[PDB]
Amino acid sequence: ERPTFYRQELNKTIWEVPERYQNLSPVGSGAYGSVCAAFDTKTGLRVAVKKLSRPFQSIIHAKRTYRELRLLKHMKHENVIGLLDVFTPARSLEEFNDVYLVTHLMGADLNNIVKCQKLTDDHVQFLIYQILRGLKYIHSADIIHRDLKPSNLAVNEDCELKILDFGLARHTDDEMTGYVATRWYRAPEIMLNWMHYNQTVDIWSVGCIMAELLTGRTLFPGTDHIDQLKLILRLVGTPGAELLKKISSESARNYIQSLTQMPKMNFANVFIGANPLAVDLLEKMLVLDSDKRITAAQALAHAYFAQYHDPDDEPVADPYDQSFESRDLLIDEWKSLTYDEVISFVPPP
Ligand SMILES: CCn1c(=O)c(-c2cc(C(=O)NC3CC3)ccc2C)cc2nnc(-c3c(F)cccc3Cl)n21
Repeated sequence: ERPTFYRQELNKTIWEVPERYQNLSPVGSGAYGSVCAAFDTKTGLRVAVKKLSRPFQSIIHAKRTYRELRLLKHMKHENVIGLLDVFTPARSLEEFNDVYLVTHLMGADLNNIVKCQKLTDDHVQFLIYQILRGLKYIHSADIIHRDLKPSNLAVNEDCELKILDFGLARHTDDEMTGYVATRWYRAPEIMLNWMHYNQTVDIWSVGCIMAELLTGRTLFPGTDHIDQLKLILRLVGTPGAELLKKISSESARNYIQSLTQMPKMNFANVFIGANPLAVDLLEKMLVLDSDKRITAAQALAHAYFAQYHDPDDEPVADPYDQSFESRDLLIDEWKSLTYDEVISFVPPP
């Protein structure tokens, strides 16, 4: 059963959407496409509709279209962005060229709310609790976000939060260059490619966000990769012998050994006037050795979140089958898989 579609010129392309979506209004740019706010008459929600630009122009584009759709289809959690709807105006695979993704529309990102509001300890508690609640779900699906930062955290007027942009990564070298927020939240082991990284990369990012919400200052605003590393090692100390042998890169080790050794600073002296429970948790997130960082599940049970923590209401996901990532296919083959995923989608209740 196919819905009725209507056409409309938005930005500089013709959007063709089911009738249920009304009053479409451009709200900027999303991951690989333009986004319109809309009113979903069927659910009563203000939604975000993303039209993918050129979804199948190359192999890399065709696979990432498939990748984003698979990712969104998998996530069913309050604190994680998920798929309300997905559609194409096409009546067959032969004419199938456009993909539209529909998600919840949270009013703004974390950057926006910090701009307009001065947040209390309770706001911080609630915001970080939701990030960790969502992250536990994401990690339980064996997915690494790897780009957690304020611009990827969608927040509404009620202080409710959803995580965006998980599992895509690959911000270009130039986008990560210099005095840029794109790199400030990144774990040092990923930033300088020290090793095969794990999901505690995201915990480092949470630590950087939490510190910023408490202090009102970027934690590690490096002017480049090396300046940032120096800022990081000043706070958390230089690597010890144990971590050094975990760094698989021989040049990276050689560089680390050249650095003057520094102890970890006293976090209570850095974050003066902060809840001692917040400082304790921050100490456990911002650990240089990624193996020794607190997990999202462990963090949820920390005393800092006592007023929010409910072990019966912190769900996990099914495993996410990522086998397609090692698969090499033609454009038409990625396109066919994407089509199947579009037509097989069953809406949430
Ligand atoms: C326009 C920015 N924005 C979005 O791009 C999305 C969105 C995000 C994703 C997404 O995270 N995809 C990756 C696979 C995880 C997919 C589709 C959409 C429509 C949700 C979303 N919710 N709120 C916003 C939003 C907004 F609408 C205005 C200002 C700031 C923000 Cl964060 N967005």
